[PDB]
Amino acid sequence: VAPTLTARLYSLLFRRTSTFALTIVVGALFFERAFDQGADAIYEHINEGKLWKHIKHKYEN
Amino acid sequence: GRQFGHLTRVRHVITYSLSPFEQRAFPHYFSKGIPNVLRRTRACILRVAPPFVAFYLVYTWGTQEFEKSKRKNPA
Amino acid sequence: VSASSRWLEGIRKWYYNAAGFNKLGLMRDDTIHENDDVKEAIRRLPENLYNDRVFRIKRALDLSMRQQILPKEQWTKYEEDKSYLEPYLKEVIRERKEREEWAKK
Amino acid sequence: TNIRKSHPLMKIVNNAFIDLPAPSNISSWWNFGSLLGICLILQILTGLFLAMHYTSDTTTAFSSVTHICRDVNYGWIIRYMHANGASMFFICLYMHVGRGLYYGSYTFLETWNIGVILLLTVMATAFMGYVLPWGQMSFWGATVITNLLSAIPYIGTNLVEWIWGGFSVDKATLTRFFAFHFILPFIIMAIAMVHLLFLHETGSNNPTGISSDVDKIPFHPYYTIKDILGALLLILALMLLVLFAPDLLGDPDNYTPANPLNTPPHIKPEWYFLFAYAILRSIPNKLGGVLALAFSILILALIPLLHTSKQRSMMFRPLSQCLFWALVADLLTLTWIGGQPVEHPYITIGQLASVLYFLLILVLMPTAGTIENKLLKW
Amino acid sequence: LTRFLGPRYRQLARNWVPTASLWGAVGAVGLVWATDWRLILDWVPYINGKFK
Amino acid sequence: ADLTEYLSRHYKAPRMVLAAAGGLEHRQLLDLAQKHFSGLSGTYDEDAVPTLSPCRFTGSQICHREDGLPLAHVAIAVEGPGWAHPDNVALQVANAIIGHYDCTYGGGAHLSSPLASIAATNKLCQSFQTFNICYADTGLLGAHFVCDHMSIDDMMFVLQGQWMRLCTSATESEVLRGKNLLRNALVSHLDGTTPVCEDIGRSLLTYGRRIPLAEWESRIAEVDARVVREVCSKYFYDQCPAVAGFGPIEQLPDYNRIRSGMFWLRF
Ligand SMILES: CCCCCCCCCCCCCCCCCC(=O)OC[C@H](COP(=O)(O)OCCN)OC(=O)CCCCCCCCCCCCC
Ligand SMILES: CCCCCCCCCCCCCC(=O)OC[C@H](COP(=O)([O-])OCC[N+](C)(C)C)OC(=O)CCCCCCCCCCCCC
Ligand code: HEM
Ligand code: HEM
Ligand SMILES: CO/C=C(/C(=O)OC)c1ccccc1Oc1cc(Oc2ccccc2C#N)ncn1
Ligand SMILES: CCCCCC(=O)OC[C@H](COP(=O)([O-])OCCN)OC(=O)CCCCC
Ligand SMILES: CCCCCC(=O)OC[C@H](COP(=O)([O-])OCCN)OC(=O)CCCCC
Repeated sequence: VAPTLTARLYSLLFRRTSTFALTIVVGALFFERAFDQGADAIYEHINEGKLWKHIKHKYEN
Repeated sequence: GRQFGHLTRVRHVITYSLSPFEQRAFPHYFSKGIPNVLRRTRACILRVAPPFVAFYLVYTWGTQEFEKSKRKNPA
Repeated sequence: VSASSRWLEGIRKWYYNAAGFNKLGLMRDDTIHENDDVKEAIRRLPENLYNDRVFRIKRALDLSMRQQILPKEQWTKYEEDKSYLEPYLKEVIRERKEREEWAKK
Repeated sequence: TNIRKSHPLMKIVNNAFIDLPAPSNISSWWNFGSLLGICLILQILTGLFLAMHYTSDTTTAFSSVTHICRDVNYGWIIRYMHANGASMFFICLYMHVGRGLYYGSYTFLETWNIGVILLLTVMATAFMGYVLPWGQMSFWGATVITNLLSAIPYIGTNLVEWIWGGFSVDKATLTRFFAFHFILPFIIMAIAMVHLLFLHETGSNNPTGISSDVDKIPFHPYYTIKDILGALLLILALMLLVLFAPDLLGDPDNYTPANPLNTPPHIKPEWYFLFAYAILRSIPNKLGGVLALAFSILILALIPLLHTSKQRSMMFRPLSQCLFWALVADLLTLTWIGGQPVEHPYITIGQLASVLYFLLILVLMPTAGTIENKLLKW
Repeated sequence: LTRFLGPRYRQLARNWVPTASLWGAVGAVGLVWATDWRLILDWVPYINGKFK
Repeated sequence: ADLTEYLSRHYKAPRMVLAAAGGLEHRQLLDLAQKHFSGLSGTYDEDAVPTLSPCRFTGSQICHREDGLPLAHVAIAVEGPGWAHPDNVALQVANAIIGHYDCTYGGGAHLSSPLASIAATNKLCQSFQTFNICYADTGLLGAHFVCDHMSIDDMMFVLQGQWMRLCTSATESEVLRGKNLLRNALVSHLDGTTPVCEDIGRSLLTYGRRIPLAEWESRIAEVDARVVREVCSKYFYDQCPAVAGFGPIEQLPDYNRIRSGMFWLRF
């Protein structure tokens, strides 16, 4: 068995502080979209049929 | 201000310390933690509980006496 | 000497165990508040009592950090609480009272 | 040698937040020092961003606030942060003061008395802030409190009419309160720096009240991360009020514009003033109510003079611990009575709780420390 | 001004070029992310959630 | 009985080396070896063979506070590789750059080592020394110093800053100095029959052979600035040290602060 994922994460990304920062700023970019996309999906699901974007199609023209 | 090396005089005291990268940050968190929280509450519950219970009694009585004072009577 | 003085001593041992500094291994004179008289008395302690006071305070501060206490076997027994600082503090106060009585004349 | 230690600027930051020797055993009750600093900064940022849209004139003071919550981008989140941040400010202030009573920190006279001045100026700040939206409670809260100053003998009315700029709370009163509400938080921050100047002369107390010079640790990383964690809990408490219950602590009357003719039925302060509002109404006399109302807070400056115990902290003083929580529950009683009408039996309870407040601080708690000294034979 | 012209000072520049190039990427990616700069972000696969 | 058990267990012919150095032919030594050491059980004692298992290194700190002593002693180190590892040559070159200092040295401010220069100019210590202690598959690599109670922090700061400087930004000229210091140290030490006899005996147990001086020169000449940066980072950068303190050490930095001195945020 090769070394664990956390071990290869350290030597490859976290050892240098510069790459440690590049990992964070790149991880912040994808986390924002993935979290906002998922979080909004939970809010709209809990409030199905009540928000304006659900009743929007009725008043198209 | 005060600086390290000018604080006070200590002699004959040894201190052993482990690096944080070689020990657990949550060692026996529930095993020893929960018994210690029960001990910490039991050792202080008789100091803190009575006055807030005394408030809860005054709060309950005074709110009951308040409503029943304005309600009408056959007089 | 009588049954009533054992009840005054009985409540003093109760308050002692209620004060709870014996649970940290401390003694009564370890807990005293350091004013100028107390600081001088501590300054006059012999080397052995000073070093013992320092480690008990250090050990109690270490316990207070962890919110822990010692086992009951290692608590300070009320009968064994040594007033190691009172004879020094009584003499420091007596000297100050003399300086304060000369200042009146 | 080391740039962090020798540079004229960094050495002050280094000797305050980095290399400061701090006790190894200070508990969560010591986190409220930094949290007060955060609340003060948080109130200044949101306060400034509200001043970019608020106007201090009666014809538009109410609607300019409405203009923020409706039209301004994220104005509603900035306002409720400001209103609830003030309440979090007073939560932290009361924990901060209570920590000092219980653990004996008041023995630092200069640090403590400057704290009393910080409590008064923060109270005066929030009192003037509540006038600015110019709602019903904004007007009538200002009326009942400022009228108390007329009870001062021989200069009462002249002093009240000078603070008003007229004959009642009016246009001139609203504008200057905005100016004073602006200037004071910076005067507060400067006094908070002197508050730290006298503190670092001695270092922090600790839960035991025993000196910790034999066991000190650097403030960084141990208490930098502990204050960051504590600050994170503060944002949780604030945002729970802002995003799920922004109208819980506020009064609905303030959503009605001011009306000098129509009086609301129940004029109640914010929760952080109810204890002192109760003490005011429990005294029948007017001038006596003002003195008791001012003595309710200035009494804190007397605690160092009323310290009888040979021990500093209440940690090893059970008989004083019970009286300490009797002071909290008695203050929780005055808080409760303050938000209730002045009718039977609340009148009698408010008078008993008022006497119990001053009796606990002046008589009972000093007497307990003496009894505790005798039980330990010193 | 001309103290820093020699073999050693060129060796020091060599050793810090990989680091200085990475901090520039941290600053660049941090500037694009902080401002939602659509000129660069539109080319990234997963952050195309714009719907022009 | 404990001692005789220790002797019969360990003083066995396959685990000993008869070394000699000076005016003598190897024949008469080997003859004398057969003449006197033949009567010794060897090559099969019993099923009682000792074997050295690995030894765990632990990042940790031991602090013996004693304010009666006039100067503090501090020893800080990381885990070294062991006897047979080729990295010891490059490590000794890096240690030679940092070097060592004493208050009786004449150079003072003009010394090449930045730690020695700053230590002498600002009077941060009475002495310091680097070391690379070697054991089987492990070792202690670091430095030891002694200083006034108000110089423990400055001394630790300058020391760690030189480990980090060599890990990240070592230069070619100073590395040549470390190679030249090592060449002089190696030849100056093997001067006399007793040093050479020690080098023979110890090497046969550790290396299983005598490494000629010409081979040490080959490994030293292979070292350059890139080797030092790679080799120092392999053992120093972002590693948990073992710290030992003794004396007036109130100003000895906390272990977390010491651990933070093992990396640079700028790198
Ligand atoms: C003037 C303004 C009036 C406004 C009224 C506001 C309404 C009040 C609402 C009540 C909330 C109560 C907060 C929670 C209290 C928890 C207490 C606790 O956990 O137990 C007792 C604790 C014991 O800890 P020791 O340090 O003695 O020993 C520990 C060894 N394991 O001992 C301690 O930790 C106590 C430390 C001090 C806490 C301060 C809380 C009181 C706030 C108001 C004080 C105002 C004074 C003028
Ligand atoms: C104009 C546009 C500009 C945009 C720029 C965007 C940049 C985003 C951040 C990237 C910088 C990372 C720097 C870094 O990573 O170096 C900081 C430090 C390192 O971490 P480390 O000690 O593991 O050492 C690391 C050791 N290694 C490297 C060997 C693993 O990070 C920590 O320690 C501190 C982390 C804790 C976070 C909380 C701090 C906020 C304040 C309080 C918040 C709540 C109340 C206000
Ligand atoms: C804007 C208002 C205030 C701010 C920002 C502030 C901030 C601080 C800070 C950061 C500390 C050190 C850390 C800590 O002890 O938690 C401190 C300590 C202290 N403060 Fe305040 N404070 C304020 C008002 C007050 C008030 C109103 C009092 C009491 C009437 C007070 C009394 C004290 C005391 C006695 C200490 C020392 C505590 C100790 O060492 O244990 N301060 N303050
Ligand atoms: C210790 C600092 C501060 C405290 C405790 C505080 C407190 C308050 C409170 C409780 C209100 C009533 C808000 C409401 O009911 O809607 C208020 C209003 C206001 N404050 Fe502050 N404030 C502080 C600092 C500042 C600063 C520095 C400024 C200006 C730079 C400011 C500007 C305003 C404005 C414009 C209003 C009226 C808008 C509104 O009612 O939301 N505040 N303040
Ligand atoms: C302008 O009125 C503001 C009020 C408020 O609660 O602001 C936060 C308020 C509202 C209704 C009634 C009164 C109000 O003001 C106040 C102000 C107040 O100030 C003090 C607080 C503590 C100790 C003394 C005083 C005084 N005076 N004590 C009680 N109520
Ligand atoms: C220093 C203050 C900078 C203020 C910039 C600003 O507020 O944001 C404007 C754009 C928005 O992204 P875009 O893809 O719409 O682009 C629309 C272009 N107008 O963001 C940028 O392009 C960032 C540019 C940074 C240069 C220093
Ligand atoms: C914009 C980003 C600024 C980065 C500054 C920074 O993170 O400070 C350093 C410390 C951790 O590094 P260290 O103290 O181990 O030093 C390492 C020495 N080699 O981090 C913290 O814990 C400090 C808290 C800062 C609060 C604002």
